[PDB]
Amino acid sequence: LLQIQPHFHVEVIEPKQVYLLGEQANHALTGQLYCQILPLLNGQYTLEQIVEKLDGEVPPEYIDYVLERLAEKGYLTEAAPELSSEVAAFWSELGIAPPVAAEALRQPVTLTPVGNISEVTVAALTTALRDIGISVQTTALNVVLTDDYLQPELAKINKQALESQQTWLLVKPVGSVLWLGPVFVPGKTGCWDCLAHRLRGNREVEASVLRQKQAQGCLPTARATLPSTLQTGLQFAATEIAKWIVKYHVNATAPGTVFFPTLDGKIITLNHSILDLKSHILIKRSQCPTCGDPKILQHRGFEPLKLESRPKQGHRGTTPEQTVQKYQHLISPVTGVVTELVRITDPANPLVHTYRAGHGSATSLRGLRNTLKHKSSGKGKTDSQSKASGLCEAVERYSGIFQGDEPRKRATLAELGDLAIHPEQCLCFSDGQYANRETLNEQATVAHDWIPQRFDASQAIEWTPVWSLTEQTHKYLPTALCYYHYPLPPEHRFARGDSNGNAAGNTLEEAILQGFMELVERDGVALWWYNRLRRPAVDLGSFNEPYFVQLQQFYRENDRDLWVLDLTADLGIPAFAGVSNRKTSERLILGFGAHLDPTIAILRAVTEVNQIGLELDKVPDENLKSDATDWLITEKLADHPYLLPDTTQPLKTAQDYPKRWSDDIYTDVMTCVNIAQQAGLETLVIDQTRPDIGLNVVKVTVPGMRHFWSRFGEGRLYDVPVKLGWLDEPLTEAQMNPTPMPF
Amino acid sequence: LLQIQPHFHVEVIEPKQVYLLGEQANHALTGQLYCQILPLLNGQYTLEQIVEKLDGEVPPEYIDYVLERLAEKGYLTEAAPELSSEVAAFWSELGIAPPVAAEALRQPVTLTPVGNISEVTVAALTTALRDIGISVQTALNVVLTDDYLQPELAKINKQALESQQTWLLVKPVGSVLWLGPVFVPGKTGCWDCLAHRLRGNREVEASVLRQKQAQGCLPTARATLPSTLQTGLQFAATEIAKWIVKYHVNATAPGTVFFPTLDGKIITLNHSILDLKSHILIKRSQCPTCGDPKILQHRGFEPLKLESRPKQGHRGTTPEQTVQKYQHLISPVTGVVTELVRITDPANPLVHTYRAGHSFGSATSLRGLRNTLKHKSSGKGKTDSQSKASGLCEAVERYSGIFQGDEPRKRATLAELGDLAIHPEQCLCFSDGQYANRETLNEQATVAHDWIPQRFDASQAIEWTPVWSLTEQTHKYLPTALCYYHYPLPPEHRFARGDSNGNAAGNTLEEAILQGFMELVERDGVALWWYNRLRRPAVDLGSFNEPYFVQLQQFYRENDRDLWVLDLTADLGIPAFAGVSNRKTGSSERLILGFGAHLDPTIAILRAVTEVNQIGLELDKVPDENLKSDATDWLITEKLADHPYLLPDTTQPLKTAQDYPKRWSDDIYTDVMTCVNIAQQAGLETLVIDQTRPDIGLNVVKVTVPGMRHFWSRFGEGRLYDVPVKLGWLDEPLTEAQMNPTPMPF
Amino acid sequence: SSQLAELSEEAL
Amino acid sequence: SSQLAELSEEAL
Ligand SMILES: Nc1ncnc2c1ncn2[C@@H]1O[C@H](COP(=O)(O)O)[C@@H](O)[C@H]1O
Ligand SMILES: Nc1ncnc2c1ncn2[C@@H]1O[C@H](COP(=O)(O)O)[C@@H](O)[C@H]1O
Ligand SMILES: [Ca+2]
Ligand SMILES: [Ca+2]
Ligand SMILES: [Ca+2]
Ligand SMILES: [Ca+2]
Ligand SMILES: [Zn+2]
Ligand SMILES: [Zn+2]
Repeated sequence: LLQIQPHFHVEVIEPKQVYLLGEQANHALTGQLYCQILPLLNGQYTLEQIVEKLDGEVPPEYIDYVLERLAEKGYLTEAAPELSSEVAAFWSELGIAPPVAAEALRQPVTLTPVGNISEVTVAALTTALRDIGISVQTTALNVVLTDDYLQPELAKINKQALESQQTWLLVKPVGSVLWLGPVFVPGKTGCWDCLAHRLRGNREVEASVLRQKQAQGCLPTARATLPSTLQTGLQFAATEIAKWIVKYHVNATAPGTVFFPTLDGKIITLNHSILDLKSHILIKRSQCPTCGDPKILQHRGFEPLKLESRPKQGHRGTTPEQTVQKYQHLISPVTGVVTELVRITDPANPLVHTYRAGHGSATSLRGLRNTLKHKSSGKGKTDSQSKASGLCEAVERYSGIFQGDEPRKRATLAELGDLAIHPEQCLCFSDGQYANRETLNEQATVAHDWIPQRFDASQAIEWTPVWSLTEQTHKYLPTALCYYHYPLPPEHRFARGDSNGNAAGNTLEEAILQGFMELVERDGVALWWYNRLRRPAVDLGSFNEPYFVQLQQFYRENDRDLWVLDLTADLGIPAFAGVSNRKTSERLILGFGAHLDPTIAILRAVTEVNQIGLELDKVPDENLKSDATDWLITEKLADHPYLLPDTTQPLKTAQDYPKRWSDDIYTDVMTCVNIAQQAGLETLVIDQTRPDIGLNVVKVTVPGMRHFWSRFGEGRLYDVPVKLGWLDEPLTEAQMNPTPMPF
Repeated sequence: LLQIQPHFHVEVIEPKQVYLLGEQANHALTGQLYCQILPLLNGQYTLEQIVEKLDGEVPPEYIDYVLERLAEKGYLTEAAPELSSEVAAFWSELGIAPPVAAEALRQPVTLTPVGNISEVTVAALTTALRDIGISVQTALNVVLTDDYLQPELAKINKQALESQQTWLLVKPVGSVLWLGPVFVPGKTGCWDCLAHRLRGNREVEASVLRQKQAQGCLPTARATLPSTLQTGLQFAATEIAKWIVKYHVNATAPGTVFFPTLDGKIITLNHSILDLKSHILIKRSQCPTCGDPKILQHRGFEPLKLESRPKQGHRGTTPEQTVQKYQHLISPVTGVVTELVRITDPANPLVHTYRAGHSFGSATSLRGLRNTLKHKSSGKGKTDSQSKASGLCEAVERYSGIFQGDEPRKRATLAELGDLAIHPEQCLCFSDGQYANRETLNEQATVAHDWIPQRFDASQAIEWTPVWSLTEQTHKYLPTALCYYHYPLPPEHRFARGDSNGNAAGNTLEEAILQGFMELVERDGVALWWYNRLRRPAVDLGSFNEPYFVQLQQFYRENDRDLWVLDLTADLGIPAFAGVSNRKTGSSERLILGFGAHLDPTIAILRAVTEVNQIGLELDKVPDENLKSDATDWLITEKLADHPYLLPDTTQPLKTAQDYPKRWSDDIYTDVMTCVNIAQQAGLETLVIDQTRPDIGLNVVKVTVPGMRHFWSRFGEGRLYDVPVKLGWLDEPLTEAQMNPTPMPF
Repeated sequence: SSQLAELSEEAL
Repeated sequence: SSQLAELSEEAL
């Protein structure tokens, strides 16, 4: 039996047109013969029965040419008597012949309940499937129903499925948010552990409560269920099960040729409370310990660091808008690493662009409220550059969190000898600080200035291999520094990982450059702030960029002033600090930039000032809950002369900063490493890049360079200001700035 | 009796802390007394019972202070026995106490099918609703249809407005579920306010429906798995329950609960590809059924009233602020803009381009239908945000100008009106010889823009629309056919088709009138240049304090292209330019043109070269056979050797930044009044018709300065001949015969 | 042949 | 009292 595709309403307009009307597409047939034939391509009639309806009206040769012409064009298929007109219409709209869909639906399916899923609920799905021609067996697809995607049984199931080469589906039809998908195809899509890795990091409250509870497998919250939401989710499931059953059957007949989407490597969340559907992507983790090989990172840490030439087009290899498109898939509260990415830019203001990214273990409510506050901020001259900044800083953080597969080996400092680097070279805490450790921390405003316990060199700790660009060989730092949140014994907490010298980039050498510049940025500020030096302001008109002059004008209309000091030190790399107060609480803000190109450095500073200041500024002062609040409410520019420019010195200009960058990022990195080599500094890098993430992330460490946190150990903090003549004689530890750098 | 919010899962960290874990929210409680008490607040106990279990452990007076404090902050509830634990959880997670939620669901509901909806199907929804505790028979009437344009829905809508009945609309059949809106007579749009928009976005179905008249709606909801049907019906049941309830709880603890419903919203769930979009319904002020259709009529005959608008770059507000304010107009269902897409390779920061899907008119033939649908809008710009605003606002400009039938009109013959009326030939400027060979010319015409209408018959009383004359500060009259798109004229008197010439949108009327005036200046300047084939001087782009020009030049050079800018500034003296680009390599040169005019020559050149960008790059990757743009024959066949008036005049010097004097100001309004005086001493009247639509908000006008010229092949006596002579460009005027035989392709 | 030749099909 | 003073509730 023959028919035009069922999903089309056939409309014949007598002269020479016949319109094929679908719900999602429309077509048009022109030619008088179509008007005669198509009223009889409804599914009732055989090719043969047609003729008596029009023998002597049309010869059969003309008819065969029409059918063969309609057939190879994609409008003609044969009826399937097993399916209703409405069921057939559904599969034809997805481009699947009714007879094909019919033989595809014979394929049975298995259901497996897990968690606290009722036996009745399972029957309801069997029922929903039964009504659409799908039978259940007591296979090609194993559907798993759960009330939480971290139910520990799912591990065993996932393992068996991997060994069994079984395709399975996960669903959660209970609770206010239906979870639907993914379809796990072992060897093509990620495993459940690939998904679970992300879900554990994205549920910090539930994770800590487990830590607080165990210190004395998961926690189910899917209690909010209507009869309608449950049914909505089962039926929704049954429809996507059917779509996967068909897809599979056709790809055995002829791989490809089916281009409608299924939940393979995809998770759908439908929120019933607020009403929103979101599609999440599941990346197969190449270093997954279950479906993958988790030894990638351990190898790579010990392999030489291969760097090559990278062309350039503001000092990055590719646009920011590109970067976001290709790493957008990481923005997801389920499968993702960044929760959300939000503009706080008032679109009435084209100058100010700030994004807020979304974001951690804790063993107490106090420690827990500190987590969740942590969130990355996007800063830039352009909304697009700001958007990339916000997104990448979030991934910069995650990629550095210690997962347990990082490159290390256990040994004492003595065994390694010359290749190992004592952590006190990186931290630079003073013997005084270490001695009064317990008191100094109790009496500390913010926890950035946490003084760790002294390193004990008798102990065999885990050391990470790090690549020395200067010496072109592998050195070693304690793993506790090279990664965030590395767990150390309570008797020997000698370090916490810090964000200093950490950076991302579209390429490895892109990141190292920024990572190095992040180090220069901090070292400079430390010398200015803790010695309390007087520095010259920068003439922002001398620079060709007009953004500076327009931005200053903006701040003026908004009850503020703005100036930029020079912090460039013995390395001679353009460093700057932007400063701004309210001329009507003064609320002083600081921002810091460092780069070979001073115009970028000024820019880095000023944009960072906008990020911090103005967003806090619209809020009234008594309500503020930020970390650096006390400094914004109480402190005054009169009590900090080192913040305003030394009128005695001449204003800096564009001509006072020579150019040392090039057309290649790699070359600039080779320049930066030699600038540090003359200062007697070694440059070290660790590749923190996660394969499942893709975006390059490194930690650059140049031991001896100063952090702007209160670390008053002997070194460049006393010596460099003398070396350059900013001071006639070195300051003392007692003399250093007792007010910590508040940002 | 007593329990803690059922949706919360309780976990006690025994010394001090108690966590309340939820599906969407997590709360934490501190206090040794909470750890002692909360275990007993699971619905297993009454306040009378609690005290005895911890009698001698926690005072009775102390419990109340705790239970009081749990009430003020709403963590504490009393159990509703008419509800199950799972249901109570659903509403308590929405901030709704169980006993209140039970009272809400008592409000009854009626179901009414319409169209082909099965009586079986209705019963399925009834069963779904009862399962969640909603009785059926008021507070809500629910309507189940297969098509939102079923004629029967017209009559249901008018009773609801008379009865002030709040009702809901649903379409569960088909491969795309429609759900909503909830019409609230007086607070939201009516069905007709919605139906007006649906009729526009269904171009092929609307053009098929009339075409049948060569000899209500069409049902196209045939694809339905019994699961998608049940998926949609069950999903409806939830939203019905959420509406019933919120109406009850927003009066009984007003404030408190704030979650979205379907009032004025339509939800589309595409079962096939799996995509859920929300669509805002706007209440039309001019709606014939629930509003006043005499709004535009009254406004059109009232004096145009302008005011000062300082500038922030010659608009009053930023593009992103403009885009924000009008995003909701982007909906294939409820909106005017079907889609808005960035077609630009983000590898290139300089080139931006947007494609705004436009609904436009209706056709009565398969040949005419495909001319529509080809009708799309496009966004051009130096930046992304401005390229976006451009695409959006061009689409809305187009819609606004379409003749809805509520436009300010009146019947009269040209004689009854006097010198207040304006003969259409003043605007159209078709030559005597063109009218004479209409039929022949129109048939053997390469393009649809070249269409020569029948002569206007002054003896026929036509519809005239009032227009405001800025020069003369009074009303005049153009025939309505000129003022709006797709005005229906009798077959024996089709003297005009409404064109796009002078149409402009903007955040304010003065902003819009200004841009519209500049559209006329450019089409005029192009016309003079193109048809007289005048050799024009190029512009030295470097003399302007703008790097984007030289940056763009270099970019084109790397991509097998050159780029230059001809000056077309004519007798009005307003800077106007023509961007010209061509390919160096290939069988095709692919000449492309971009035009622009503005008081600020920088902006004027921007407008031109970004028009060259939007057309340019998108055709080049596309090979010759694949090309099916209107200017297709032009891009393959035509070489720069055939049109030497495209490349600049080596004889004249390069125009620089110093050559275009400043006549703009700090006020948009001043710039409008400046332009109208420029037209004045060129002996021209400036007319404005405000096409702005209340439902749209964005201002749209059509500026008309009769006698000014256009892109299109129209060779009447006027500025096309004389202005080149008045400027010294020609020593004597050309004849109609020596005009450019090749039409303006773009 | 005329009846057969004019048969055109296209999408909208 | 101290048992009544330390009573605290918050969202995270
Ligand atoms: N366009 C971009 N491409 C790649 N990484 C970026 C980009 N913009 C910023 N980042 C990274 O985002 C983080 C924050 O940047 P910034 O806010 O400029 O310090 C740093 O690790 C940068 O390297
Ligand atoms: N930022 C904006 N605000 C309001 N209208 C705009 C804006 N940008 C462009 N338009 C309008 O969009 C239409 C097309 O712009 P264009 O492509 O620049 O000719 C014109 O009616 C403009 O007035
Ligand atoms: Ca950083
Ligand atoms: Ca920074
Ligand atoms: Ca326009
Ligand atoms: Ca244009
Ligand atoms: Zn895995
Ligand atoms: Zn209405």
